[PDB]
Amino acid sequence: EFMLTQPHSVSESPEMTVTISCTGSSGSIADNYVQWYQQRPGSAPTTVIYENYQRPSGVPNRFSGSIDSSSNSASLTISGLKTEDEADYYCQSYDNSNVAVFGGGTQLTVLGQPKAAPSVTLFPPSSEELQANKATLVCLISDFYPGAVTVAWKADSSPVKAGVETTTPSKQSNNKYAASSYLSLTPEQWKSHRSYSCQVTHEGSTVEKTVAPTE
Amino acid sequence: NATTFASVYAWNRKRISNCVADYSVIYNFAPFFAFKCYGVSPTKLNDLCFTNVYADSFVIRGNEVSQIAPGQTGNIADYNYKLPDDFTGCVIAWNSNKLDSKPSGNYNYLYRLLRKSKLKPFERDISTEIYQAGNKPCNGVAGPNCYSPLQSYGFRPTYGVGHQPYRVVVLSFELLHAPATVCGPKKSTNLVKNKCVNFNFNGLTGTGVLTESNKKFLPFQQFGRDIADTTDAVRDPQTLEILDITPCS
Amino acid sequence: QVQLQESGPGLVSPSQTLSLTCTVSGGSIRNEVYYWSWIRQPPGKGLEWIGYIHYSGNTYYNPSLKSRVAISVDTSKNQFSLKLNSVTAADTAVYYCARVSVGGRLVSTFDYWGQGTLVTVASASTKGPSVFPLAPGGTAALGCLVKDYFPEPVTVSWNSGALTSGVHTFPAVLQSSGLYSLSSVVTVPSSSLGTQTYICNVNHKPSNTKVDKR
Amino acid sequence: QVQLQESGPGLVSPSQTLSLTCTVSGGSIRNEVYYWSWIRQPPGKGLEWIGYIHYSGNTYYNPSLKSRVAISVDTSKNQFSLKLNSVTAADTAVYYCARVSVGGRLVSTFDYWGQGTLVTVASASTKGPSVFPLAPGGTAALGCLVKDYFPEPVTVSWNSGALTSGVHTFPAVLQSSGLYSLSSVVTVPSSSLGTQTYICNVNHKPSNTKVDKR
Ligand SMILES: *[C@@H]1O[C@H](CO)[C@@H](O)[C@H](O)[C@H]1NC(C)=O
Repeated sequence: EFMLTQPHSVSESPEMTVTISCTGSSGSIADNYVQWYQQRPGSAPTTVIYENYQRPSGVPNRFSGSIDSSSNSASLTISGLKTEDEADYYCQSYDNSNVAVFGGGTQLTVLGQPKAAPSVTLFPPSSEELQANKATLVCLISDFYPGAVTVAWKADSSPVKAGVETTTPSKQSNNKYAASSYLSLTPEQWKSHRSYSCQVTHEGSTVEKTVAPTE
Repeated sequence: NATTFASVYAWNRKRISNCVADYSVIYNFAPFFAFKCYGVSPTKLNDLCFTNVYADSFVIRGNEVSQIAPGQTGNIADYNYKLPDDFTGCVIAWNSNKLDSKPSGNYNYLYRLLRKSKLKPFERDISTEIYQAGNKPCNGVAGPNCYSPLQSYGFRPTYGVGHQPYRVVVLSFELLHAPATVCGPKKSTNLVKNKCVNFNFNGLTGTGVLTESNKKFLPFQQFGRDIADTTDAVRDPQTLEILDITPCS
Repeated sequence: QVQLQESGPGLVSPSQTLSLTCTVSGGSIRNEVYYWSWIRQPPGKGLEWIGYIHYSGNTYYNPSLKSRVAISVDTSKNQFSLKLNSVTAADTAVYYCARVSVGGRLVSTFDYWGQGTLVTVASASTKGPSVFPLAPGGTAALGCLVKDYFPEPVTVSWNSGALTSGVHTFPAVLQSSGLYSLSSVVTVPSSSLGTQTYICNVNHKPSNTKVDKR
Repeated sequence: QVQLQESGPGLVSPSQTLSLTCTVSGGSIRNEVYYWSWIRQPPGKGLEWIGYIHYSGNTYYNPSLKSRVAISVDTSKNQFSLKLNSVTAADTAVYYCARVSVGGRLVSTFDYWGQGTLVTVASASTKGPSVFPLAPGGTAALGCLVKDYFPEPVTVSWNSGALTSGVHTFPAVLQSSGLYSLSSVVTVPSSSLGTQTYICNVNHKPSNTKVDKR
C-alpha cells in the first residue's frame, strides 16, 4: 500500500507563485513517476506533468513539478496563477506491486475574480403542467461572485409552506457561480394566491422577482 | 506450462520425439507477443513431419525478443543465445509479468554481459570466471580492470513493457539424416462397411468394399496380398480387425 | 484524436452484477499504449483507481477490491469491459476508462480519458422521464423542465444541436419524493417568443427516450 | 540481398605490396553481374577507379595505375583480391569493392558497394590504443577516451552493441608525437546512473585487441 496525502482546499491571489504539495505515507516516492492531472468540474482529468519533469504540449509553462526524496513528497509549483487554472489537481503514483494510487485531491481557488451581480430569474408553472394536476416553480440564479448565496421563498406575506429544494452552487465556464431552486405545490393552491416570490440572499443586497399567478 | 523457466545464459532445452506433435494445444495459452516462423508455416504445421524438436526455453527482458532471430546481432544474440543463419522453426514469446516479477525485484534471472568470443549456434556456456578486461589477472575478486561475467535483471512489475520479463520458447524442426517420426494428428471419418469407398490405411490407397472375415492375421502383420500382388485384406488401425478388400462390381 | 465512449446500464439493482463497456476509437490495442484502466470518482470525492488489463492476459486490480472487480478485453471488437459483482450504495461513482502509456521505462502517462458515465445503484421506485414546459426588455429567458425521473444521468439538447446560442444548464437536485429534476433554459430576444418556435430535445440516457417539445 | 565486405590489413609499410580481399555474400561470381571492381577514395578527395575483373579472367586496370595494380579472382571462395606493389605515402585512401551491372546493354549501374576499410601506408607500426573511460538536470552523459594509436579504424560500440540511442562519435586528430585520439559519449538519464552500467566496447582491428570498461 502506497497512499498519498493532499490538502483538501487551497486559494491564492492571481499572478503569484503557488505550490501544491502531495506527500507519501507508506512508500518511497523515488520508486515510481508521479503524475499531476487537472480536472475541471464536469470534465475528464487532463495530463499536466509526467515523468516528474516533462510537460506535454498545450500546457502553459506556468506548470512545473518537483520531487523531494528527503521528505518523500512532491510539490507542483506554479508561476503566475490565473483564473483559467482554477480546477482540481491530483497526484498519481504507483505502488511497488504495480498498483496505481491517486491522491486525495486539491481544490484550487482564484480569489481575484471580478465582482458581479446575481442574475435572478424565476419561472412560473405553465398551463400544460397545471392541466396535469401539479405545479413546480423554477428559480434560477447565475453570474454571482460569492459562493455562500442561499435561497428563500416568500408568499408576499409569509414563507411558503410547500416543499422547497436547494441546490449547491457550482462554477460556470467563465469561473462564475450558478445555482437553482425548486418549489412544488398543487395547481389549486397556485392559482388561488396573488403572487409568489423567490428571494435570493447576496452580500449586501437581495433580489426578488414576485411572479403573479394571476394570468 | 512449466512453473519456472531458466535464465537466458543457462537456457534449458528439452527433446521432443516419439509422440503426436499436436501444435494446436499451444494456442490455449496466453496471446503470443511474437509468433514468427522461419521456413515452416504455422498454418499447416501439423501437416508436415519432422525428426526432432528442440524446445529452447528462456526468459529475456522485453525488447530483447527482436534479437532472437536468424542472422541478428546484439547482446543476447552474440553472448547469450545465437541462432543459425539457416534456422527453420518458430519463435514463440509471451509476457509473464504477473509470474516472473516481484515488488522487491526478481534478481533470480541473470544474463552473460560479454565474453571473449561470440557464441556458436546452440552453444551453452555457464561459468563464474571473472572477465579480464585488462592484461592484469582477475583472480579472487573483480578489481578496477575486471568485471563480473553475469549480470542480473531487475524484473520489477513497475517497469515498462520494453523491460518486462518475456518467456520465449524456440522450436527447431531440422531433419538431419534420420526418417521423420513426429508428424502430429491425422484424424479422419470412421469406417463404412458394405459399401465401395476409397481407403488409405497407413498409406494403402485403393478402392473396394470392406467386409469382416475370419482371416486373422499375425500380430505383426498389417495387410495381405494374393498371388497377383494385389491387396486382398487390411487391418483397421483404430480397432484391430481384419477387413477384406474386394472390388464392388 | 483517440476518443473513448463509456456505455452500460445507467441503473443497476442492488446486490447485482455491474457491467460497463468502454469503446476504443482511433486504432487497435496491440501496440498503442498496451494498457487501458478504469477510474471511478464518487460525487464530490476524489478519484479511485480500479485496474488495467493487458492484451496478453495480464490483469491488475485494486487490493481493496480484488474479489469484486473483474476486467475483460476483446481484441476483435476493440472494447474492454469492467465488471463488479454484489454492488451496494457505496459504489455510487462516475466511472471513466483511460489509457496508460507503458512505452517508457515505467508505467505512467494517463494521456487520454473517456467521457464518463454514472451508474445508479438504486432501483426502488424506478420511474421513467417526464417533461413540462416553462413559461417565460429586448430579451427573454425560457426553457424546458424535466421531472419525475428516478435515474440520475440525463442528457439535454436544443434545436438538434444546430445554433445553440444562449443555452445554459443548471445542476440537478433530488426531491423529497425520491425523483430528480433538471432545468435547461436558453436566452432569446423578446421578438422570438412567438415566432421561430425553438424545440428542446432532452433524452433519457438509461432508456433512450427522446422527447421533443416547444 | 547480395552485399560486399572488404577485408585485409589496414597498415602497410612503404615500398611493400598492398593486399586486400573482398568477400561476396550469397551470390557467387559466375552469372550475377559478371564484373566486380575496386574503387579507392583518399580522405576528403574524389573517387579513384582502379579496375574490374571478369569471371572468365578478363582483367582491366586503370591507365595511371597499370604498372602496379594486379587483380585476381577465386570463384571457389567467391572472393577476389586486389594487389598493389610499390606503394607510396600518397597512396593513403579508403578502398571499396563494388559490382557492375554489365549484364544489361552496356557497362553501367554501379548498384551495390561495400562498407570499405581504411588503409594507411606508413612505417609507424604502432600497437593498440590505450583506453580510459569517463565515469559520470534529468539527463547525464558519459564516454570513453581512446588515444595513443597510429592506425585509425577502431570500434566505438556500446553495451555490447545495444542501446545505441544517444551515442555520438567525434573525429580523430593526430598529436604532435604522432598518435591519434578518439572520443565518444552517450546521453543517459541521471536517475539511471546507479544501475544498468553502460559499458563501452572498443576493438582494435589491426591487432584484434578488445577492451571492455565501464
Ligand atoms: C498451466 O497453465 C494454466 C493456465 O493456462 C495455469 O493455471 C497452471 O498453473 C499451469 N500449470 C502449472 C503447473 O503451473
